[PDB]
Amino acid sequence: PVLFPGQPFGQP
Amino acid sequence: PVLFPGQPFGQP
Amino acid sequence: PVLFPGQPFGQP
Amino acid sequence: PVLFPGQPFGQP
Amino acid sequence: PVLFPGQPFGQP
Amino acid sequence: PVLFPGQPFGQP
Amino acid sequence: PIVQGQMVHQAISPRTLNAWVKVVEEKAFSPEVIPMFSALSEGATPQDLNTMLNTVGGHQAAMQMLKETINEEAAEWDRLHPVHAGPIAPGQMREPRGSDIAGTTSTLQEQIGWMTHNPPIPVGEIYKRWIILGLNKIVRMYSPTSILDIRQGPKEPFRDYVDRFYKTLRAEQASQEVKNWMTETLLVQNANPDCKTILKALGPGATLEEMMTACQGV
Amino acid sequence: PIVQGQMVHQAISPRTLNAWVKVVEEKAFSPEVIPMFSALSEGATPQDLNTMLNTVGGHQAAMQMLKETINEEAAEWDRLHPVHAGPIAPGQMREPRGSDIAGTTSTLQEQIGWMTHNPPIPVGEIYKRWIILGLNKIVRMYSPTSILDIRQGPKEPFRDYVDRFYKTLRAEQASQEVKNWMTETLLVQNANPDCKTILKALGPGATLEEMMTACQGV
Amino acid sequence: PIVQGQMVHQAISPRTLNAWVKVVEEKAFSPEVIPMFSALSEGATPQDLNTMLNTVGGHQAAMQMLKETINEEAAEWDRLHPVHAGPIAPGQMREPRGSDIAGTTSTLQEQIGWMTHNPPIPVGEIYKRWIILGLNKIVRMYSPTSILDIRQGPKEPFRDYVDRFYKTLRAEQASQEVKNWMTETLLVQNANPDCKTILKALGPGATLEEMMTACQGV
Amino acid sequence: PIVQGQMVHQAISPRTLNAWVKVVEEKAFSPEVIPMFSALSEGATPQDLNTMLNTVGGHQAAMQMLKETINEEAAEWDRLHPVHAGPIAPGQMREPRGSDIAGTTSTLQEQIGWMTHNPPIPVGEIYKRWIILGLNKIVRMYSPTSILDIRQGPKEPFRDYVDRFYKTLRAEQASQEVKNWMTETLLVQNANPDCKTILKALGPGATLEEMMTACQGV
Amino acid sequence: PIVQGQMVHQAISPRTLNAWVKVVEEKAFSPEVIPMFSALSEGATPQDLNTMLNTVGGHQAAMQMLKETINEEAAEWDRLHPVHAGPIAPGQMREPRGSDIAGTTSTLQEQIGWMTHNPPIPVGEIYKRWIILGLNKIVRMYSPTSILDIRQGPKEPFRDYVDRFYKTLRAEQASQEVKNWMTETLLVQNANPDCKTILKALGPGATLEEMMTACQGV
Amino acid sequence: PIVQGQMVHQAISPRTLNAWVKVVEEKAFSPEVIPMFSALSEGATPQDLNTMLNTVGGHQAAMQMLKETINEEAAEWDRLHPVHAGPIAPGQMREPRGSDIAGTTSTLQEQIGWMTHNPPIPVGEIYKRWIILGLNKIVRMYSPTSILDIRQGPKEPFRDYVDRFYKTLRAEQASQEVKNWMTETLLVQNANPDCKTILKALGPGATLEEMMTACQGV
Ligand SMILES: [Cl-]
Ligand SMILES: [Cl-]
Ligand SMILES: [Cl-]
Ligand SMILES: [Cl-]
Ligand SMILES: [Cl-]
Ligand SMILES: [Cl-]
Ligand SMILES: [Cl-]
Ligand SMILES: [Cl-]
Ligand SMILES: [Cl-]
Ligand SMILES: [Cl-]
Ligand SMILES: [Cl-]
Ligand SMILES: [Cl-]
Ligand SMILES: [Cl-]
Ligand SMILES: [Cl-]
Ligand SMILES: [Cl-]
Ligand SMILES: [Cl-]
Ligand SMILES: [Cl-]
Ligand SMILES: [Cl-]
Ligand SMILES: [Cl-]
Ligand SMILES: [Cl-]
Ligand SMILES: [Cl-]
Ligand SMILES: [Cl-]
Ligand SMILES: [Cl-]
Ligand SMILES: [Cl-]
Repeated sequence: PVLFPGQPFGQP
Repeated sequence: PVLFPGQPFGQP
Repeated sequence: PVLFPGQPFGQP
Repeated sequence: PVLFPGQPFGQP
Repeated sequence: PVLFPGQPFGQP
Repeated sequence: PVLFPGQPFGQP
Repeated sequence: PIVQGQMVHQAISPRTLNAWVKVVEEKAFSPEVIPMFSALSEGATPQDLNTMLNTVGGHQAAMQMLKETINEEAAEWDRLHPVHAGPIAPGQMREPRGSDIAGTTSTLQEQIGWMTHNPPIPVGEIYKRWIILGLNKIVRMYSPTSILDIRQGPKEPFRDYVDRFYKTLRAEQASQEVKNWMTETLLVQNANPDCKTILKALGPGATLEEMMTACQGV
Repeated sequence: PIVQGQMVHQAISPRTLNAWVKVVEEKAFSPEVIPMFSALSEGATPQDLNTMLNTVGGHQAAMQMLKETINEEAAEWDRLHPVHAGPIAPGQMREPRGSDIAGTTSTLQEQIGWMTHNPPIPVGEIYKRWIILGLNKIVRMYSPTSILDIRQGPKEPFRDYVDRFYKTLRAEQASQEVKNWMTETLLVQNANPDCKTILKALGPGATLEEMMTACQGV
Repeated sequence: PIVQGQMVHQAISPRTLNAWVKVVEEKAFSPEVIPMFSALSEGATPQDLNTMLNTVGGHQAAMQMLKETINEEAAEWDRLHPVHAGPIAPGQMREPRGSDIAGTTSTLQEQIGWMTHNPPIPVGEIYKRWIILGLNKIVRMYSPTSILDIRQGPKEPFRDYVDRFYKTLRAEQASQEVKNWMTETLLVQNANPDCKTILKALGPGATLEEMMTACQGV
Repeated sequence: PIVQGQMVHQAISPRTLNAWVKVVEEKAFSPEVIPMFSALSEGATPQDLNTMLNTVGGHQAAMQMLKETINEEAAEWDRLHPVHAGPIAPGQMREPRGSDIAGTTSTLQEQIGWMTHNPPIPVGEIYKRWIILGLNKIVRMYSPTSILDIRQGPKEPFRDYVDRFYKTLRAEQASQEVKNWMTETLLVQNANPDCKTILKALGPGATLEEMMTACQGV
Repeated sequence: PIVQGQMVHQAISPRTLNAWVKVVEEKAFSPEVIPMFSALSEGATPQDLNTMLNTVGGHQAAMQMLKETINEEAAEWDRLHPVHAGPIAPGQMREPRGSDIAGTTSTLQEQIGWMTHNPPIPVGEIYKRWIILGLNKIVRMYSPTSILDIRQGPKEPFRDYVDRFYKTLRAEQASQEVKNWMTETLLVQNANPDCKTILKALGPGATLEEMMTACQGV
Repeated sequence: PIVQGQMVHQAISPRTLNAWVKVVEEKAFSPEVIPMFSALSEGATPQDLNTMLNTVGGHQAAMQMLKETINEEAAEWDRLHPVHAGPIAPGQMREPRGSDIAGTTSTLQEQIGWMTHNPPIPVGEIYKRWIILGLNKIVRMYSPTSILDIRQGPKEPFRDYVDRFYKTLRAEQASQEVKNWMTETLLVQNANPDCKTILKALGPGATLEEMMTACQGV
């Protein structure tokens, strides 16, 4: 996965 | 004439 | 036809 | 005189 | 003095 | 310390 | 749009979009919306025009009519510009089809390629022509009144009556000559008696300024 | 417009259009609208001026009068600039007709060609002259008052009376000398007695500052 | 974004951000939000798109759905673009992974490096494709109505009914052909009797303009 | 205006005009209007200054007074710069008359020619000097109060009284030395007794900060 | 900030400042304030970031906490980057200390010197990292709720409940894996029975779209 | 201001002026006005700073105090920079006096000459230093409260009390060490008993975050 819940867009 | 009633400005 | 109902403008 | 009553500013 | 009362800022 | 209470940010 | 000595490409600004959206929301399909549109899309590419048309919220019937008009124009263009057989040479670029002019089958770089060519293939102004034609049909169709029904009230100032008259005339579905006839006939024909007698006394060779000065007192 | 060392062309901005539209809606045909217009169209091309004139909603009688004035100006220009016979050489460019100056029979690139020439053929400033003349006639025609009717009230401060006076004078239909006479005659002629006696005591060689300082107490 | 002859990089402006935020707050997830977004992010980098998506206050369920859609797209991209073994040569640059396209594992200078390459690796437009797909799914999911339920009222003008119809159709989850069928069937099928008889009398080969002109009187 | 290494000419922006108009409408002829004007017309040409002065709606008495002041300044300039006999050489340019400095008998290109010369003939800053002088006379004439009448109330905080004092002093018609005397005399002379005794106890060599700190408790 | 092929320095614009101030006043310390900040300070120098932080009116406790966080980060940086003995060569430039990164002991030209170097010493993005960390701690500390307390109401639509859930989760103080666990556990764990049974029936391998579509009717 | 590789001069924009004026009218002499000012005058010349100071309507007492402070600074500068005898060589430029730094005896081109020199004579940042010092004295003088009087209410949340504390501390007239002592002493000294006992239990080596987390429940 590249995006995760509760995490900002474009964050490592 | 160059301009005419009911016709837009700068129209051929 | 180039444009279609319910479809955006400029869509393939 | 250069400016005159009732006349715009910078008018000949 | 360089500035004076009632006189604008930066005035000779 | 680099920042101090009551002092602006980026002040020497 | 693309502005000038070499041409440079820039996207549509936030306040051009906001301006267009607010113009549509406030004034809907009034005649003066057509210049504003053309004013907000000078030098624009098909992608910019499709951007302005897609940002319209509501009024989906009118947008559909505009779609159909663009379909007619593009089909006619393809009829007038027949296809040709072969691969495009490295130096050259294909000629735009009706689908490329509307930005459907063409990328932004291809549209920039057509508009930057020497001689220029102005796809944006052609697409703009089709769009403005459709907008003309929408404005003329959504006009509530007719030029034949504009009559001066008994106590209405001549200025107001002329304002109504040319307001309705601007949205009329008529050629230039037909509008000349409407002006030279119905205006004095549908004026109130007190002023109508004066305008008849002036003669058909009078200017609008002399007519409004003549009926100012009454 | 086109701004400067080579000239560069740019379309009219969204907030120039919005500014012009809001000025027309708020102030209609007040004198100060004429500078604002000229301020919003500096260096503009005929296409930009026609854009500003077409974006006017309502006031269609005044727009028609402006059309007729532009017709007179263009006809006179064609009279003064006769046609010539022959095809245009590759290096040269034709001289603009009255229809080209109004942007009717000329493209944007041709107008840029006339304005960028050395010597420049300033079609935009000429068309601007015709338009501003028509706007002068519209402003002077839609003035409700006359310079002869401005009289100072018995308990009106001199400042207010002078404000009304020159307010009406700015919209008057009179040459420079006629306005000089109106100022040197009607102003002191139509003042209230208490102040009129003082202004008569000053003499016709007094400045407006000395007149308003003189009648400040009364 | 990055605008054009060499490309130049600039951050997203304050009023592009403000525009996007106010569009989300006012219109939430209406169809026309998708063009506006694409209008506010033309030529943008993954960092700019993530900036626009992160500035959304509330609507966190929809943002999560968008995250999942982007996950699907990036995973598919990695499937289609397999990894390769070795260190990158000094002159060359690696190919972007699914995490680099979303701006997670890539810096701004690397994204500029991919977009400025010849041939360009348009990571911003790819990421924009994934985002716009997710926005399509969010808009279609948050549509309250169905195309099957739009029926003309007995005393509703035909214009309003068509407006509702295409308003609902624009948000429908259907391919192009399915929307063609919905238009050619349900529109006349769900019209009120007085107008439905006229539209049936026109025939299936009629334009929308002729249909709305036909039912204007009723 | 014209901004900088070569100089480049640009017309006055829409929001500079709007700013100036709104400043005139809101604050009329307050002292701080003079800097704002000078702030909105930095590097401006005579055409830009005349544009700003012509866009003033109302206040026609003050505008007339400004006209007369500019007449005095231009006449004096012509007295100090006598005419010379002969045609202008191809390389050179004539020296500006008083009518050219006001933009009446000079085109925009001639003003740009004078301001771009080396050495520069700053016609815009000269005309700006005349205009600002006239604005000084208008502000000083429309001041309702006098510096002699400002007296501290019995229960008025010292801060407010000083605010009124220098507010009136800024609009006074007095040279620098006269304002120095007014400050060193009337301020402590017209203070209320409780604070006046303290200020007398400080001595004439005290700063305003020490005076306001001294009378803060009372 | 400094934007791009050579880099060029420009101060922070008036509307970037106004935007930041109004964002702080309206939304205080909501999560979406952090992107906006980062959006308003892209390419910015330490002086620009300190400008944005100093323009905050009120909220002085949070600003103090941010100061302390920046102190920790700068101290750690100095630990990791030891001082070196000697004068700086004419061609070279010293390495930035923790006080130079915060803009305290460094001028604007030195920061531009570090950011323009090849390889760049990105002091602005480092300082931005410290600031954004402090803002994370402030946002997480000023969160009123906990992720454990979010429970779906009996008659609350599933969309609203998910909105609350991820709204609280975005401000939580938890690593990526902990948030994955919270999502995969508490969301279905704290749903209302009618929908909770359906979500349990779907299985832990379901998307959020399928969950919200499943509980749309209930 | 003058922005960057050669420096280019531009006047202060209309919205920088409007921003500054509205900041003064709304917030008067709050601490955060000082950064905003410095933010609105980055790279500015003495003429721009005097423009911003002259556009202040009202608050003439504070403006007078600022004048006196600038007088002190300029006098000290002249003491530290003695005059020298002789005419300026053609290649060189004189060193700025205290009157030249304030823009009184220097033109705009001379200030640009000092700021563009290599090495630069930063007259604008020096004048900015004097102005900002005067603004510090005005802000500290117009502070209504004292740091000694800030005490936590019995039912006041700790967050609010700390906000008041540092709000008053930011405007205090104290050096860095004195503010360190005020923070490490009065904050815990003037807290309410319930929280004061906890803060005493933490110890003087605790962060503000741990103190506010500790007293969050109470
Ligand atoms: Cl974020
Ligand atoms: Cl039109
Ligand atoms: Cl769309
Ligand atoms: Cl005028
Ligand atoms: Cl001033
Ligand atoms: Cl500060
Ligand atoms: Cl009717
Ligand atoms: Cl009338
Ligand atoms: Cl009507
Ligand atoms: Cl009257
Ligand atoms: Cl009076
Ligand atoms: Cl009147
Ligand atoms: Cl329904
Ligand atoms: Cl209908
Ligand atoms: Cl509906
Ligand atoms: Cl009084
Ligand atoms: Cl006081
Ligand atoms: Cl007073
Ligand atoms: Cl809860
Ligand atoms: Cl739901
Ligand atoms: Cl909640
Ligand atoms: Cl207190
Ligand atoms: Cl608390
Ligand atoms: Cl307090």
